[PDB]
Amino acid sequence: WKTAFYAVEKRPMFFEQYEGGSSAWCVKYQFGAEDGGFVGCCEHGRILQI
Amino acid sequence: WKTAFYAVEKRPMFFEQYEGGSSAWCVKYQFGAEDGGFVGCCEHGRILQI
Amino acid sequence: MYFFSVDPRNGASSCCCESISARPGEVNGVMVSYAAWSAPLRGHGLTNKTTFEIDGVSVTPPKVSNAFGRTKVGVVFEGTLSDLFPNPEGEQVEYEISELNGPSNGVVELGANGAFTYTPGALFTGVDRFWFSINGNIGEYVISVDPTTSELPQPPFTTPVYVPAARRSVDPRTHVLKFVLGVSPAAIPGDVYRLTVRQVAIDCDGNEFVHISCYDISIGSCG
Amino acid sequence: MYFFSVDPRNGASSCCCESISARPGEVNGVMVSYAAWSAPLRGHGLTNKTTFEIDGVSVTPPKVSNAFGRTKVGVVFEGTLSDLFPNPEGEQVEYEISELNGPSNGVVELGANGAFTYTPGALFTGVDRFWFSINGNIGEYVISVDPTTSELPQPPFTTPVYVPAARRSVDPRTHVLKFVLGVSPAAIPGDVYRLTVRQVAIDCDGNEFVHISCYDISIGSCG
Amino acid sequence: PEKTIVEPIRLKGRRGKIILSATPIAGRPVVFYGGGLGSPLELIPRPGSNVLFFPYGSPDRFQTWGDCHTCDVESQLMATYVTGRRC
Amino acid sequence: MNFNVGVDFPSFIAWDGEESFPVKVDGFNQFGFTFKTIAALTAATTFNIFYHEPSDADPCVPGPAIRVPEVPFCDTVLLSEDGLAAVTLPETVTPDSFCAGTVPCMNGQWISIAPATGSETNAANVQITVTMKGATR
Repeated sequence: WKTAFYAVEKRPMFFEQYEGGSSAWCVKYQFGAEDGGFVGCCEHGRILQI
Repeated sequence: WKTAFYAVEKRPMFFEQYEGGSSAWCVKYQFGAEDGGFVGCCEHGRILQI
Repeated sequence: MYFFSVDPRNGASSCCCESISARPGEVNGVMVSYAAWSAPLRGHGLTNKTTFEIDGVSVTPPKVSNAFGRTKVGVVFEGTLSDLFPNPEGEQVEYEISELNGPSNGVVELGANGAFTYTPGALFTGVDRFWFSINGNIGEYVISVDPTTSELPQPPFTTPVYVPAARRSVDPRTHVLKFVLGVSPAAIPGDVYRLTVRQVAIDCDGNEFVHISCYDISIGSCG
Repeated sequence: MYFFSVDPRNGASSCCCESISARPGEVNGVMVSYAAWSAPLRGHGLTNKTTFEIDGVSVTPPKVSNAFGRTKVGVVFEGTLSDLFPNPEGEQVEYEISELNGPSNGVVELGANGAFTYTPGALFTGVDRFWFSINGNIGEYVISVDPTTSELPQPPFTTPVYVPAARRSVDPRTHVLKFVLGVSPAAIPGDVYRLTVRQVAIDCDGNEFVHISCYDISIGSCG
Repeated sequence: PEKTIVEPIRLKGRRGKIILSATPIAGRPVVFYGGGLGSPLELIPRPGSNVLFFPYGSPDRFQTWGDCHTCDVESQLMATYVTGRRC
Repeated sequence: MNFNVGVDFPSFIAWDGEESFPVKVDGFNQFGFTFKTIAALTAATTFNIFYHEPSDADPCVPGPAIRVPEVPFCDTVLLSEDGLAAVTLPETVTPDSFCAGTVPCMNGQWISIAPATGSETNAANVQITVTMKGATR
């Protein structure tokens, strides 16, 4: 697995008070993160079926 | 009066800019407060009327 | 939105009144700019004491008559729709309830032959209208649901062309008058009405400067 | 996606209603921009109190008749197709089930002589329709699959031209009305229908400004 | 001839030069209103020309500090007069 | 050891399935509904919410029935096309389970529920009651 599939991480989770859309009586939060993944060489793995 | 009507206080007035809603022409403030009152034993107390 | 700049009465600058076109069913808004006449009369501007009057110069009296009924809250109301259309010739009657002008707080089950029932909405007390149409002739039927105690008054059977009770406003800072001009769905295309406007100014001390103008409403179909 | 900018009711700028071309089968979208009429009426924009009405000015009544059947879940349903084509003259009946307008949650196989079998998909209850074609003439055959418990009600036999139940919308920021316009597969080319729209704006205090317009939908084949 | 005009004015200059587009007749006081002026005010034009000098001393200023229905921007100043000739 | 939970959160009938009732909410400060069905429904039913005002003839009898406006918080996107609050019991609510809800802002002295048009023959199979909270006087 260390070479048959790679995980890509760009920006971890983050939270921030979304200034705008939030008033003096109601808060609007906004969270997010950015990441992806792909396969390495898929001649390194295998699968079992019926 | 010190036993006929009570006045409850929570927070004095507050003023805040409203970032968001200010469309670069119209700088906007909001203001707020919270308070209240009620009548306790309304036997102490009379009203003289025509 | 219509806009008329009034003549300033200086002895300077086909028919007399200005032209207002209308369509049966619309409710539009008019603006008048008294600035040219009120600005020289430097005082306290305009005052909300305008007066309207509507007269008919071509009517073509209505074929089908209007009617009125009553019912208590929650109770269904049945009635006839045939004794309102005296027909001169002998022909058939294709009664119809215009969907665009149905009731506003109930449902009407139009029977086959000038019969209908009116189920008022749950917990509703007021007046409710719907505009039938017999053989193309349009007339309104007013139903007043009462709150089960005594009664409500009898509403005044809205005219073909009307100006609502209080939706007028006059801006003393720019000398501009606004009002609403509504046209019943029972207006007949081709007919012409006349609206005369009496607007009052005021001097610094509290006297009056009256001003009268007129407008010719022409009921046209398709705008 | 048609786009009409409605007349602004300012006393300024062949037939009356604008035109809309439609093809049997399509389901298109329409935009209407009331900006020129409601923007000067400074209020709260539009409201979702619009009403539509569809009337026919040319129909060419259909040749084949429709039919409604009923069945429970899982149980195969059988029906004929020969008692639905009233032929005043004698002619052969080239039955055909269009692959495009087939059933949605089932499957039907056409017989050689006015026969067909609707075997619904397993574990499916609801209403399912499919459009047959008797000798070029098109109709519909509506079947309901009941969950074997009691019974199901009657569906309303979709009209040639319809506006869907609740897919309208409005954006008061730009004064735009959006609605959907769908044509049945049985609409006959060459006909013309008329669509009327009553849009109601609103002032600052909750009163109403009404506005009525019309559109001429002409059912034409090949766009 | 003898036309009457109501038109907005966009002030120009540190001395307040107003240019009218129609040359008021001869001696009829052209009247300025709106634009914060508490009351309409009249001024005589120079014969044949269309340049006026706005009195720097302003009569009134009906400002409206604090409002969120129009952001109390301003009502623009207009002017009203008659132009063209008589006969 | 159960308490006389009646006082300190009493409750009244607001829709017995055949006719509505106005319930007074002046003496209390917070309140809510508890829907409950008696038999399986056939489609989504919708009720309208109404508030009354003290009648001019007598201040202890409700006047006419006005309809309570609608208040969005932030998340609301549907907006119910009318700006007039209303509840809707969803389909597939088996008649051994209750559902609770209330309006975010009262106004007036009374509150009422009635079935909206279209769903007047299913509401005969539902029950709606109101329970209040602490008494202001």
